[PDB]
Amino acid sequence: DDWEIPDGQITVGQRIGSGSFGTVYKGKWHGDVAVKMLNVTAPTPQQLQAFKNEVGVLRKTRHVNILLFMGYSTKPQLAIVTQWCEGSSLYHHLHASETKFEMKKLIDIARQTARGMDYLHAKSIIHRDLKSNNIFLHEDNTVKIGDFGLATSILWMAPEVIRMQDSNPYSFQSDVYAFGIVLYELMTGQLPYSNINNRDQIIEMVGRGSLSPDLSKVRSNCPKRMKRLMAECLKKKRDERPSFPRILAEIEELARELS
Ligand SMILES: Cc1ccc(-n2nc(C(C)(C)C)cc2NC(=O)Nc2ccc(OCCN3CCOCC3)c3ccccc23)cc1
Repeated sequence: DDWEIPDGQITVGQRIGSGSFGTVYKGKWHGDVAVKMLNVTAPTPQQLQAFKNEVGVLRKTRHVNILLFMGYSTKPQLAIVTQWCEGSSLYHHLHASETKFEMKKLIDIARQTARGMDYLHAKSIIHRDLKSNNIFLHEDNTVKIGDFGLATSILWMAPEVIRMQDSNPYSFQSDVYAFGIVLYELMTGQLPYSNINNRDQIIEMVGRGSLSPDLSKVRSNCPKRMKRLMAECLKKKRDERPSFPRILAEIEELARELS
């Protein structure tokens, strides 16, 4: 198929965010859209990568819970087009807002995210950055996964990742682990290592093995099966971690019960 969008078809609204590299504007192409472009007059060889690659990956995703890739463009300046969604990042709702979700919502958020994550993995895609920021809540309703990071974090890094190891640290497994924190986030409602201020502490302490999320923090309501599953992904050793098919399957089963 062909996803290249003819030059000058798109129309760029107000800046929605900026990464140096990358900036996203609210656009208009056959309806609302979001576009990320490198305003740098001429594309560097670096950039020409972040473009090539990111379209490489997005092309291969059609799913309700993956943010919708629409098309790309080169000439005026390199650009990537996606659907425009109203809502705020999960990180936002959780840590950035008074917002209280019924456990049902919380559970479902998790269900949807796992549906999303299972899809990628099946398609042999490693997110490499999962986290509550990169989980988007559309219409405040449904979950859209993507990489909103404009700079390319620590709390979600699995240990073998924090330790440089064999430099091929990222795997479906690390992803399972990042997923595990997201659950920690959903069930407790707090980020991990809360009472720990120096951010340098966590980096050594977590990778050495001395530290993992203090689960007493998960609130009272969280189903046992859930807290288990959490603890499961957070299992320090890569092969200790469940695979997303196991996870979704679990998670669908928890919900049928709370129904
Ligand atoms: C280098 C690189 C390589 C791969 C990726 N890639 N990988 C993924 C996976 C893991 C989900 C497959 C996703 C990412 N890419 C992204 O998540 N990309 C983007 C996210 C958010 C954006 O707009 C966000 C703001 N939002 C848009 C909707 O309306 C509300 C505001 C985007 C706007 C325009 C273009 C890309 C966007 C990314 C970068």
